[PDB]
Formats: sequence, structure tokens, C-alpha cells
Amino acid sequence: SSSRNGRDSAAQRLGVKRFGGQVVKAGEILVRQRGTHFHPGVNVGRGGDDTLFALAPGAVEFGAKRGRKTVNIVPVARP
Amino acid sequence: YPENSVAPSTGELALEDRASLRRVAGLSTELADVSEVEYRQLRLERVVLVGVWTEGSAADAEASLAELAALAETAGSEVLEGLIQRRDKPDPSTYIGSGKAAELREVVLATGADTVICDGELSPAQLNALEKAVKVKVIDRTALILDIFAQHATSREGKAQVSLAQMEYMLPRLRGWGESMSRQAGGRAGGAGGGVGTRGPGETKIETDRRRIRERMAKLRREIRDMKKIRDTQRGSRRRSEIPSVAIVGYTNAGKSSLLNALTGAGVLVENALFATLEPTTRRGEFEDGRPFVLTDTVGFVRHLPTQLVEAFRSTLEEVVDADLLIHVVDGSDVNPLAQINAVRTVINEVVAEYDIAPPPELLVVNKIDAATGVGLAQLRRALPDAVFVSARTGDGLDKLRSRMGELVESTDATVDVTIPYDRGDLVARVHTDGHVDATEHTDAGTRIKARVPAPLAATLREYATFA
RNA sequence: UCUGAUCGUAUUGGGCCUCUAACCUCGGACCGUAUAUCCGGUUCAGGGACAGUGCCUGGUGGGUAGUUUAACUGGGGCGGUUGCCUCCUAAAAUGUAACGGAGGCGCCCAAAGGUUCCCUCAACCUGGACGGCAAUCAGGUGUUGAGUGUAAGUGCACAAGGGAGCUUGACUGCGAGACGGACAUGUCGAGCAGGGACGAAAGUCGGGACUAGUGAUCCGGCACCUCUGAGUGGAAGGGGUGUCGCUCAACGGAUAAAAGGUACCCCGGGGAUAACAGGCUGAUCUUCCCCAAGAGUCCAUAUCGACGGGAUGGUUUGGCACCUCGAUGUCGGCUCGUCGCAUCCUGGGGCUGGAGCAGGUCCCAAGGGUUGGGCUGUUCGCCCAUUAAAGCGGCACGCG
RNA sequence: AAAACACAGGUCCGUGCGAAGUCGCAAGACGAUGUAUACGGACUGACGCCUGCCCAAGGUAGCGAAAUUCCUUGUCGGGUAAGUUCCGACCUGCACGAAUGGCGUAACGACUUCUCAACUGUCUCAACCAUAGACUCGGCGAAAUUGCACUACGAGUAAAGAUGCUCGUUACGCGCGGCAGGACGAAAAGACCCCGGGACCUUCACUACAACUUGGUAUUGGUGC
RNA sequence: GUCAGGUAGAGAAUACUAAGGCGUACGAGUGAACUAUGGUUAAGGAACUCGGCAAAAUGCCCCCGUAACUUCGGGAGAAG
RNA sequence: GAGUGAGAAUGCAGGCAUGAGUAGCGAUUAGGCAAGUGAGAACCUUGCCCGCCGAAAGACCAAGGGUUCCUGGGCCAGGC
RNA sequence: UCUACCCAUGGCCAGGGUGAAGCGCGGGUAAGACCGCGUGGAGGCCCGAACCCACUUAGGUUGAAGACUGAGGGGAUGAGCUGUGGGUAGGGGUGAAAGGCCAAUCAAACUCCGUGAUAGCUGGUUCUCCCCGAAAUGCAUUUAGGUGCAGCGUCGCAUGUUUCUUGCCGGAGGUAGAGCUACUGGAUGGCCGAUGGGCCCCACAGGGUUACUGACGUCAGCCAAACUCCGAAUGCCGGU
RNA sequence: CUGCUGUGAAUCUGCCGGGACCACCCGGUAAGCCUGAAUACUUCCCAGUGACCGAUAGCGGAUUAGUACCGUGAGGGAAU
RNA sequence: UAUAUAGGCGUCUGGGGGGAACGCGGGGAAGUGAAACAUCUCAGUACCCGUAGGAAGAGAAAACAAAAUGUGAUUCCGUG
Ligand SMILES: Nc1nc2c(ncn2[C@@H]2O[C@H](COP(=O)(O)OP(=O)(O)CP(=O)(O)O)[C@@H](O)[C@H]2O)c(=O)[nH]1
Repeated sequence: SSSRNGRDSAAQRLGVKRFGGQVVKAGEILVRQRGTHFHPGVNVGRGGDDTLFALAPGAVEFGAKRGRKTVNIVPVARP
Repeated sequence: YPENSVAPSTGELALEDRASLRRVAGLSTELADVSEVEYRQLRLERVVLVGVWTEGSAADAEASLAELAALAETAGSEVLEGLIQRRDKPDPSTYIGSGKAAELREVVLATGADTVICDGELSPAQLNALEKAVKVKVIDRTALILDIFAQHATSREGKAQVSLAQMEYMLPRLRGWGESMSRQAGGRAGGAGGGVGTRGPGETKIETDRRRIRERMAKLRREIRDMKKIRDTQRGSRRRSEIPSVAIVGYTNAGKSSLLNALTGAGVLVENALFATLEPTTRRGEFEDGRPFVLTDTVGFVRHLPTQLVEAFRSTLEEVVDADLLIHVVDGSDVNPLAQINAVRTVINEVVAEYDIAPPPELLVVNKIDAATGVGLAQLRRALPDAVFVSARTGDGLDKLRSRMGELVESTDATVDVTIPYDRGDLVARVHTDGHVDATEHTDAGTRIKARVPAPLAATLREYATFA
């Protein structure tokens, strides 16, 4: 009475790695995603696998534009 | 062990005139009403039949397939085609002739098929030999006979006795095809249900484990033991009253239930099928002048009565052996009504052999008058022996069936003249209401008459019986 | 010696026939010898460069030996899996088991890659020769329902979908800083230089819309290098760079190389794990009930009562694996019991399709009783002859 | 303790003779002080029975029967009140199986399974009698077992079967002779099942070796083609 | 391994005895159940039981008479 | 500086409990009395009687044992 | 020295039956074969003690005894039983073959040695007080009752509130719920309606039609882990 | 550097080694011998030593000790 | 059988067996470790055979070394 099922895949730890208002260094990953759940705005770039990474030191921000959630890096002012 | 293997090469199995790979496969069977055999989904199994020509000829040759096609349709699956062979010798392996296994596999693959039938009980191996070759669900005459009763089952009595018959038919072939059926199971719904066939109970299967099968046969046998007591308790009043009873004995589809509806105003079910009425049902009726007698139907009797299913017909057999006058209904469809009647009558012989009381008086009738004898004319009405028939395939009038039935029923009621005086204000009322009032030669005052009376009224008026 | 047949003489191998001196004979006769079927010696008779033995070498070889013969597993076997990818389970961060529910992968593409530029489908409506429901064409409606090489999902109409021009970035030398993480693995990466592609430039290009398409180390192969070079110069070998060889698929990969029997078994352990027994559940089973379609001669409920529904008992078949494997001895029979009543007889009642004789069903009732035999291991059941009856069950399927 | 081994009988195979075979590294030994009417191995296991036209090339050529029992195929009766083993006439068309395996077989058997006659305490169904223990008295005088102790019962609870816990019931202290229902009684670190290790056995598992066999070369030479 | 009395017997079986040697090493009681070993059992006669297990029964000598089958030997002590 | 700390290993050596003054006291033959001996007598000595074996349980030979044979003395171990 | 078989040399088997060959006589005959009678005394012959073995049953079963006793049993002139003396020795022997026996053990005897074999297995591990104080999870495993690394303990060292709770603020989510005329499915009853059929004219073209069907669509009510136009509460990530 | 089986050299411009091999250099001069000291061990004997045991320890053996005793034998083997 | 030898006769000198360890030469395991196992390790240990000596074995470069004007038999210790 064998079972045809039983297989699965590994833990691709997707999800947002830096949330709103979080201070980031350049190059850091912001979301690991499959597809285009999020888009890039200002100072945000897309990697090979639809990853989103910072392009300047700053603070993360999540907004929307034209109907698609986008991630931006607002430049923190030096106090 | 393997000798010259050129048998279907040059040799002929039983080719006296027409055999040995001939597989006439004539009479493609099948029938269409308004098309839409299913109307949404797989409501037909596209079955195929089989027949083995034996003693007899065209008189019966096609008769088997004619009966089987109708029976399979009743089960509710389109019969694609039939296939027989002259078959001088019934081969115990598959009794099919020259073992044309590849040939029948190919002619069933050429057709949608996916279901096959047979004629007669098949031994476990006697059917496996074809299961292997065909690679399709195969169920023989007795399997379908039982499935019909299962589908039509209505009450506890039937749902138990048909269940027992099915278990005991499995008993000799618990190995092989039963496991083959269970392997893929019904698969939503199978071609052979269980205790009730038409969905509902019996949805799972018939035989799955030998232990459970034996257990359930034991329980079922005890249940029928219980039902015998219940039935004989119910059947008290008639035997306690000595009330004449008659039985409608018809082969099948002979309009027994419809005839009962007629002549008695009964409203019993009359469905198009070879096994419609499940248990013998009865009703009180009146003869020409009175005699509040009883009339009962019988359950269908098909050629080669499967002995694997007798618990169902046991009640019917009892109800026919505990009766006086028998009326034999036939169906005017086949070409050999003589064969129909002789076959169905072959059973009363063993009935009386077992429960010997006497050969009951006999009468004949054949329904379907409107549609029957379309090319028969009144030969069967004049030249043929005792028979009366006016019922139509839906219903008609009854003219002398109710007269000769009374004249041939037990005439135990004494007809000796008795003298009834005036005496009380309405003393004659007792006789008027009891013993009929035949020949009410009412005169005057102390009215003098002549009428029949039963044993107690005769003995009560004995002293007053002054000759005319 | 260069372009080169045949030459004269001397050095040699094989096949075949022989010979005797190597060697062989448990064939004979003599001597050591008085005894000796030993042994050696002389000689005669047969073989004979064979055979046998030494070193080397290819086959046959359980005759014998050393061993291997995986794990998961609602006990074990049998069956079925074993790595990677996607979804649900998965409880709105990540993650999360089950022999839980579905599927794919062990590739493909020299363009289906890079870049520049342009376009918008499916479906529907109306009209048109073949041509139709569906081909190509015209108009309109048509914001995503078509398609996206390949599983599913995340996305894609800003197009990642559809066309075309040119190209090879399917680069070399790197890499701030991060994700994931037992470790080893695994993913992302702006930007700098060299030399290119596309484009007027800005710019994009370190393979494919993303996520599977793979295998550590060892050992060895193949090309190049300002390496090394066992006294010295070389070379052999080694080293670096780049790459190559594993259904090592049991996919973190014991060996380069491996199946089975044991009731002839044995040892170390285990109630971590089974068979009997107890325990929980009650699917199955037994005891009934609820509703009443129908049957029962008319008449649901004298007697039954389908399709459906609710439970009791813990005796059957099972599920679980909680005690017991440093021992709880299995069935049937015999002896001895004791108990429940769901009563077989005897006792008291109701109803009756109870005239009487009897019967059916229900209620109360456990005091006592409930046979002997033939076959059947038979769990058990069939038969014989009686009786008022030859009851059903629990107690480690009571009691070794 | 037998149906098993053996056995006389039979049929193959090896062996031409310090044979073949076996023990031994070898010498050597047995086989044999024997010689194919013998020796060694291998199966079977007295004795009898098993069937014709083709069968310097005639053709399908497998007999095509039997003494055939899987043959509960009710396919009937005898065996008795009810009878298992069986006994006989039927369904028993590849059935089946046997050219070397099957049928028969007188005699025999502490073999297996049944029926009859006689006989009986085997039984219905038990009673009595004697002896040897038991029992009492005198002498000597162990043993296994043993966490403990002035060690009840019911219903419960608990590692789910309670002398030992809870709540109730019952029971004056101490012995003697008996029964065997408990102490999951004693006995043997369960022989069953699983796990790990082992052993021995099998083989077309792996890898070796003994042994056998094939060739090169040394022993090993001469003359002729 | 050797000797082998007498009677009844075929007998070296069995019984009782001669010669010879022993009473061999815990006893004395006691009608307990129960166990072992013997004995007997009315009437039935395998009903017991998985199974005639055990026990019972026949058993010697002399005269008659001895079947089916058979390898012609037997069977055979047939059996009676 | 340690052979340094035991209540368990079905641990090992010695001593001693419980069962318990309990089972058993070893074949299918059998002993009794009188008298003696002696502190002490069922068991020893003598006399009688009774019983057992008698193809041995009698009498020899070999193997094996090794002084167990006989006389005197003794009786705390052994003799169930 | 037991036991398996073999070798050398001895011994033993009470008593009683049947009666084969051979030989003689007589018949049968050419003829023998064959038939009766006599001596004769063969036989893995018969009955049965000694002797040997071990079929049944009871007893014993901390036994009288580590294999016996009682009572019946089988062989008992033969492949017989037995004494004395020898031979075959372990991966070897012997085996009328049971894996039987080889000194109370044999699917490879005994003793000593290698040796204090090894055992992922079971048992054992001895005096006290104080402080702290777990895990039964993840991954991998010829792996699952073992082990390595991480997690969770303790101790020393370094920093020091970075820990944690509460408030407020900034975040992504697609669960609970809910919704479907917003997607993919199934489905409940109506409404209109192509296919229509069958019917009235009758063409077949052209008009009505027709207990009826559902193409599309419409109304009302539904539901879904692998449906979502939406969508909380907690949790989580930072800041304060 | 060596053991077995084949084959098989030159005597100094000779021959071997210098980590495959080749040339130059360098070191030696095979196929012949003998040779103490430095070094390993205690059957035995003599003189001492011990943050060694002290009668269940220390040798199995403080007393009959390889004794009694067990086994056919090798062999095991105490207590006081 | 002729030379001669084998062999025979006599006479002289030696060996033979034992011993705790250590020496030299030669055969040479497996348990075990590798978490299995075969190479491998165990380990040239155990055991065995031959053979002595008070010690043995090896010993006088056909050696090392590396261009150093090198050291100068063997043995055994300590480093490396
Ligand atoms: N011949 C006949 N047929 C009839 C009559 N009335 C009806 N029928 C048709 O016959 C069919 C079968 O019903 P019927 O023959 O009465 O069944 P039955 O023979 O009484 C009982 P069963 O069907 O089991 O044999 C029905 O479908 C019905 O339409 C009649 O009077 N005579």
C-alpha cells in the first residue's frame, strides 16, 4: 500500500530581510523573492533571482507607485 | 506435452457444418430509444454477451442471447454485441469452443466493450481462463441474475436472502476473480454492487475476506431462520380460516403484477423488467357470486433457475404449494411460448417433489395480447390447449378469467338445499350474508329459497331443513 | 649514406624423421649380504631428448579459506521510498514532522543568449471562393481571461509576451557589503581596471523572468607557466593555472572489488518491539431502540418493518503498543467450581390474525435443573436415541 | 527405531595396471600380493508386468493403452442406531504421472490406520483388603528459596491484574493434618519475535589459494631433410 | 572366564530344597486422607479414550482338522 | 604520597540463619527369645527357633585395588 | 581405557521343533524332468533361557541412579555377542548416514598460550556540605537504543543593559473570518432564450411553433487545505 | 641492500655509488678472512635497600605446596 | 670386475641431553583497529625450528657528503 507522494523541497528562506525604517549599508539584501512581488524604486536594484538590494547607505522604506509595491532607500541625514 | 500446434491452423474443433473459429457473432444485439444511452456520463458499461450453442437449434439458439440482452439492459448497461458457436463439446476450461481467446479479445477491443457476460455458472478457473485473456470485467449469467435482485431489493427479507445467495455464489469462487474485482475495487462505482445493488447498501463489495464472508453467511442463515417464523406467524389467518387461494405463476415479464392490478383493483407496482415484483404480495378478491378468496402473485422464474438463489424463491415456493388453483401467466414476446411454459413448469415438479401435497388444479393465460401474436393469429387461441388471455401490455378487460377461475377453484362450499324460516325479524340475514344467496327464490312470509351454506351454517340449520 | 633489385660467404629460429650419451622404468640378472620384496652399485632390456622437476605465464577451479549481503518501517517480512525543484499541510516573518495530499528534474537553446528599436494578445461580434466551429484576410469589441521551452508557484500588458538589425558579456583580473546557515555546501552583489558588443548618447551586457537539470575528497588524464630539479648541466617526477573521468542515484559519497540458508544453531541485550494474557477504542461484532413507507385478507405497529438515525456490552475480527522477554507455560478434554441474566425447562402475568388443542411476541423471574453416544484435533459443527429442557455468557478464551 | 539407512538385484561412468581412486609436501602406502567375470565412483533397491503401418533411406513419428488414481465431481450403496479408515459399479479427452518411473506382489514388521470374536474395574461407578510411605514416638539430620513483616476480604486507585495505597467489611493468640487458588510461586540474564555479534552450510556474491591444465625457458644433446 | 546337587521339568526357565552363605547396618506403633505394588469384585462388556493405553484373556502335552492366496518354500502352531 | 571511604556487580573468601528439628535415613528376604559382655545393647558374642538365595545372594580364576587379611588394644571422627 | 569402525588371537549361545541339498529304494517314462518312501541335518529358519538391545506403560524426576527400576518386548548359528592386544586425532577421524560418535559437551573435542580477545550491549562505580542547573530538539550519519556539530548547563575572561516587559511610532503578511457577478471548481430553484426536434401552412425557402432542453445571459440562496476582489487579532523585524 | 629462475662482462683510458637516466666532476676499489671496548639478561650466589605487602595481603606456596585434591592425559590446583 | 670404488674389519679423537633470561639465522599467525571488510594494522609480536656466547651480532669503506681547503671502521645511547 505504497504512497506515490512523499517528496518536497528544501527551505528557500524567502521573505523580507529588512523591514520599514531600518538602517542599511550599501549592497544589503532587502527581500529574497521569487518573481516580482516587490519592485525597485530609488537606490534599489534587482539581482539575478529577483532579489532586491540597496545601492546606497540609508533607511529602508516601502511604498507604492502606479499600482506596484516598491522598495526605496531614503538617505538618512547625518545628525 | 505440447503436440502438433496447428489446430486453428488446419484442424477444425467442432466444424461439423459451422464451428471451429467461425464465431458467427451475428445478431449484433443493442437497441436505441431516443439515443442518449447515458445523457451525462458513463451510465452504460458497453457490455458484450456470449452464448454456447448446445442441444437445440434456432428455436432456442438465439433465445439465450435474447433473454440476456434484456436482462443486462434491465441492469442498465448497453449490450454491444453477442457471440456464439455451434459447440458440439462444452470444453470445461472455457466451454467456448477452440479457445478463441485472442479472437474474442480482438473483437472486444475493436468495440468499446469493457464488460463481458456469459451463460451459466462458471467455475473459478473456468472463468479465470477467460479473465486472463480478455483483460476486462467479466460477470456470468448467475452473477447478473443476483445483481438484478440486489438492485431491486426493497425489504429486510430480500436484502438478507439475496445477500446470502450472493455470498454463497461467491463461496465456490472466492479465489481469483473476486480478488480481481476487489483489486481496483468499485472505483467510485463498480459493475456489481452489494446487498442492494442500486447504490445504497451493498456499495462496498460482496466478498472481501473469507472469514467475514463465512461469518456473514452464518448470521444471514440465522436471520432467515428468524424470518421463517415471522412469515408463518403472518400467514395464520388464511390457514386458520380455510380460505381458497390462487397463485399467479408466470415465467417473467408476463404481466403478473399488472394482471393482479386488474381483476382486483390492486395498485401493485408494474415495472418493465424481468424481475419487478420482489416478494409475493396478495389481495382479497371476490368470485362471481362471492367467496372472498385470496389471490397472490409469484416472483419471476427464469430458465435454468439459479440454484445459488433459492432463499428468495423459497417464500414463493411455499406460497404456491399452500394454494389450490394455479393460473399460469405467459408473456407473448418470444417465439417459443411452449418452451417458456415447459421450462417454468419444470420447477413446479421439484416444488411438489419437496412439499408433496397434490398436483393442484391448473389454468393457463398469456398477457401482452395487444402486442403479441402479431403474426400468430388465433391458432394459439383455438388449436392450442387450455388458455384464456385478455390483458394487453397495459391492461384490458377480463371476461371469463373470473368465471372459469371460480368454476375450477375448490368447490368445497356445500350446495345442499337448506330451509330457512322466518322466526326472527331478520333471521334470514345470517344466511343471506353467509354462504352467498344464489337462487334467492323468495316467496313470502316464511320465505322458501335454495342457497349454498358452509359447514357451520349447514349444521346450525340442519334441524330446520324441511324439504320443499 | 644519400634513389636503390639482387648478391657471394658466415651467424640463426621453426616443422618433420631419426640416433644415444643426458635423463627415466616397481622389466631381468648379479654384488654389498648369512638373513633383505628396502636401499645403493654393475650390467642387460626397453623408452628418450619426450616425460618429470625449477623459474615465468594464460585458463578451469566453493575443492578449501577470509568475508560482505544498508536503513526507514505504527513489531518484522513483503511492497514502497532514499538526492534536487514547486504548491497545500504550515497556525498571515523565517522555519516545522508523518509510509500526509499533488506533481516535476538527472535537461534544452550557438539561439530560446547580449544589446537597439518597434508591436500587443485570447476570446467574442459582423463579411468574405473553396475555407468547415475552428487556417489567411477586413472592421469592431476586447486591460489580461492568450503566451511566457520544460513541474507548480511567484511575476510579466511599463511587458519578462510578439517581431527585426547587429553581435558572442554563455568575458579576463577582482569585489565593498549581505542573505542562508551545525560544518561542508548554496545564493545576491553595486562598483574598479583590460578588451569587446549593441546604441546618436545616456546606458545594458560576468548566460536564459525566477526557483530543479546535479556528486565532496582521494587518485589519476590532458594543455600552458618567471616554479622545483636529490654533487653540477639537463632530463624523469613533482608543483601552479585551466579543465577532464563516478545511476559513488542508498545522491554528506564505509572497499578499487561481495549474494543467500539455519527448525542444528549459539552469545550479548530488549517488553525501546511482536506472539498468549491484561489495559484503552468499539471501526467490526452482539443487544436493542427512534421514525415509521410497505407487507400482514381490510388494517403501520398480533407478527414483521426498508431507506435513514441513537446507543448499550466489551465475547468476535481489529487498532494502539501502556506492564511483563535476568520467563505471566499455548488449544481441546478431565476434576472442581463460582457468577451475570441478554431465561432452555419449571413459575406469574399482558396482547394475540387467542374457539379448544396448541402457537407467536413482550414483561417479571436466576431457586434448582439442563442426558448418553457415532463422527468430527477440529475454532466448531453434522447425525442417533431420549427428556421438561439438553440456555447463552464471564472468571489469564476459570483451573497443567 | 520408522515409511528412514543398509541390503542381495539392476543401470551408467572411470580404470590396460608401482592402474583408476584415496592418505601424504614427498618417498611411500592401501586398491592388491588383485587384472575388465577385477577395482573405484554414481544413482536406484528382491521378484513379475509393462506397446504397432511408415516407424546410399520410405514420414509425422508418437501410439493413439494399461493394473492410474489428484478424482469430498454424491459420482450410489456395503461398513452402524448414528461409522472414520475403507470396500465395490459411475463423471471422471490433453489430466497424467510413467521407457526408468510406475503398477502389482507370497512371506515378514515392537511400522501406520481400521473392523470383528473372546476378555476384561478402561468405563457406567466405585468398594474393600495387604504391603511401602504418609501419620505418632525415639536417634541423626539436609535442600532449593529468602528486600522486609504481629503478610485478610470487597470495590476502587496506581507502570493500566494490590497482603503493603483509599474507603468499608471481617477477624481472639498459637499450632497440627490435608487441598493446591494467589504470592505475576522456585527453577533456567525467554530457546519464540526484533536488534547487534558469531558460527557452520550453499552458490553462476567478492577476493584469494590448493589442485588440475596450457605455453616460454633450464636440465637439453648429435645427424639428416 | 570355571564349577553346576535333589525333586517336578525338555530345559542352565520356574517352585521348593541340599552343601554353602545370608537376615546388609535406623527402629517401635498405627485399620486417617492421598500416592505406589499387588488382590478381588455384583450386572453390563470399550459405553472409557485422540487410540482397547493399561489390565484382563489364550498359554502345556497327545490325538483329529486346517482357508484365501503363493515366488510351490510357505501361509501354519492357520483357524477350529 | 595514596592499594583512602561499598549496600548492591545472580561480585569473591569465611562464619551463620530461614525452610526445620522438617524431608530423608537407599529395594523388592524377617526376624524372636534365653544367656553373656559391658556404664550403656534392636544392631555385639553364643544356643536355639523362624525366613531368604541356591545357574547364587555358594565356591574359584583374571583385571582392578593395595594390606583392607590375622592377633591384641580403642571407641569424640566415619558407619545415614 | 567411553564411543564409531578396522586388525591379531580367544571364548559363548540351556532346551525343543520344521526338515534343503546330497545319497538309496520304488513308480513314470526311450528318456530324464516328475512322484511316494527312507537316511541326511542346510538355514542372515522357528519357539525360547543365558547374553545383547531398548517397542509400550507405571515409578522415580533436590531419584537408589547426571539416564535407572518393575512388568510386558525384540534378536537369540548370525551382517551374532564378548575378552585381551592394537590402528585411525580435529577442519581431522569414524559413520548400514542420525550432523550421529570422538572420555557425562560436538554444525568442528580438550588443555595451555596470543589474552587482561572484542562487545555501539547489560550490570557495577565506595565519604560530606555549599553555589549554579539542564535535554529528550535541528542537521548528517552502513544511521535510527551510537556518534559529530549546533541548541540548552557550568566555570574563567572581555564589554556592560546591548537582555527582557510596557507605551508610542514605522513596516511586510494573506491565516481566522468573510466573498464570489473578482479568479479556478461544483451546485440549489426560477426567468428569457439559439439546438431543436414533433406539430399547423405544408417547400426544402418563408411564418407560427411546441408535457419539453438548456447556448449565452439574468434573479435569489451556497460552499472550497492545494479558490481570493478583501482581510483582522496575536506574532515578528527595527526606532524611541 | 637482498632470495630464486634465465642470461652473462672488463683489470685501471677497469669497475661501482652519488635516489630513473645521460655527460662532467666527486668518493671508493665488489665478488677472501678474523677482531676486543663501549652494549642486552639473571637459572645461581654474596652484601644491602624500601614515604613495599603483613596472613582474604605479599609468590599458587609464612604451615604437607606445585602437596592434598580434580582430570585418562596435557593440565588445573587450594586451606591452615 | 679389470683397474678402482661402495662396502667390510680394526684403532684413535669428538658429538648425543639439560638449562630462566639475553644473541644470530630461518618459518610465522589470528583475536583486534579501520566503528563492516579484503590492501593495510595487529606484527615480524605469539609460537616454532636451527644455533651458540658469556655476551652475541656488525666491523676496517666498491662509505657518507656536496664543491665545504669536508668527515673518516663498527657498535649503543640523545636529538634530528
Ligand atoms: N403483458 C402485459 N404487460 C403489461 C401489462 N400491464 C403492464 N405491462 C407492462 O409489462 C411490464 C412488466 O410488468 P409485469 O410484466 O407486470 O411484471 P411481472 O411479470 O408481473 C413480475 P416480473 O417482472 O418480476 O417477471 C411493465 O413495464 C408494464 O408496462 C399487462 O396487462 N400485460
